[PDB]
Amino acid sequence: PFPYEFRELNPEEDKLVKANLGAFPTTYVKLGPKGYMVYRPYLKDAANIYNMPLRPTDVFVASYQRSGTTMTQELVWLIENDLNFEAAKTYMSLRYIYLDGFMIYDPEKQEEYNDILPNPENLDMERYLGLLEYSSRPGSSLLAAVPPTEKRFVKTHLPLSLMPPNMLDTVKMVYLARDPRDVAVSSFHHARLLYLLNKQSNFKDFWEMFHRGLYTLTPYFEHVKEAWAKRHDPNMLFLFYEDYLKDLPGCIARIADFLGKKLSEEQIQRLCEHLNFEKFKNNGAVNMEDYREIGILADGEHFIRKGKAGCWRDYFDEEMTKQAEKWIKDNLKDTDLRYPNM
Ligand SMILES: Nc1ncnc2c1ncn2[C@@H]1O[C@H](COP(=O)(O)O)[C@@H](OP(=O)(O)O)[C@H]1O
Ligand SMILES: CC1=C(/C=C/C(C)=C/C=C/C(C)=C/CO)C(C)(C)CCC1
Ligand SMILES: [Ca+2]
Ligand SMILES: [Hg+2]
Ligand SMILES: [Hg+2]
Ligand SMILES: [Hg+2]
Repeated sequence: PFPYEFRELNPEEDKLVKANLGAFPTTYVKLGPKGYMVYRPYLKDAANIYNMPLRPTDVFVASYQRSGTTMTQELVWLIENDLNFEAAKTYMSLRYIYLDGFMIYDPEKQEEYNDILPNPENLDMERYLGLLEYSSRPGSSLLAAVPPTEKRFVKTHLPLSLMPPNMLDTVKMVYLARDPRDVAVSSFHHARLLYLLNKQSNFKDFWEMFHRGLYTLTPYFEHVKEAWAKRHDPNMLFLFYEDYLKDLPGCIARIADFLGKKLSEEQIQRLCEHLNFEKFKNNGAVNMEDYREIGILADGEHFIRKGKAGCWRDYFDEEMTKQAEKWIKDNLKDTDLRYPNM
């Protein structure tokens, strides 16, 4: 029984959002006592996702967006599949079901989406429309459709409270967290990539929205805390994006043990080299560049962008920096949550 009610954004909230994301067709609504920002179309499948039947062989990769999900998905898939790199050449989007991907699309507004493009005429309509149709399918139906004899790999940015309670009694999950400031910068660019932001909007406007819990799937800390509280569970592996950059081999090992898979030092070094930023970046199976031919990606933006930690310093001025510290200190008060890089 779905125990959550949703509410429209009040004038003040709606004002800050409609000033940065207004041009984009899909709208938001606050969900649950924590007021998680979810695209309106989410509500048609929220209860189903809360009650989604789960299987013991299911493996989830969850995170607040732009925290290292893609890397993790690749590592997790190769490790669960005997490091069959050849097979890993298929599109990541075909190897994983994006549970909450559908929500960004509202069929009722199909005509309004191509208008966010500089040249709506240069679209590969056949693929564009095929994209809209798949996205019209609730996430739960996608999972349910996968045959039992096929291991299900699920990607999601949904906080644990919107998914089946005790889901961890059945499935394994790897949750990624990353310094909120770099997440904001990466989320800013990602919004630019898909034409989600008003062109006349800048990063500071994006930051105001993001740290105030007015961007997609925030409040950021409530999302992280829910997973952090469950890190003790044997079926949960909480990792930090920063650690991937400090010692990927060590991280690869942690993920292998968690998945009950043993790897030789050679196998690990091979996985590490496979995730080298430049190689990974030009890896068409994961860089989503297959969508550029369609016309829905903005020039000068990429799914796999920089790959560094600490670049937020190039985007936050003195004030923003101070504002961010207060926000982080307040949310880390009375909790053992700590970020490796901070
Ligand atoms: N092999 C890799 N090594 C390091 N960072 C990587 C990577 N592949 C992707 N990333 C980074 O991970 C972030 C994407 O997160 P997610 O997959 O959850 O959406 C991006 O951050 P940046 O925008 O800072 O570059 C992206 O460039
Ligand atoms: C279907 C569709 C769109 C494309 C969405 C895409 C390509 C989403 C993939 C997102 C990822 C991979 C990031 C989260 O992890 C856009 C927004 C153009 C507008 C309308 C309908
Ligand atoms: Ca139109
Ligand atoms: Hg590590
Ligand atoms: Hg390496
Ligand atoms: Hg930098």
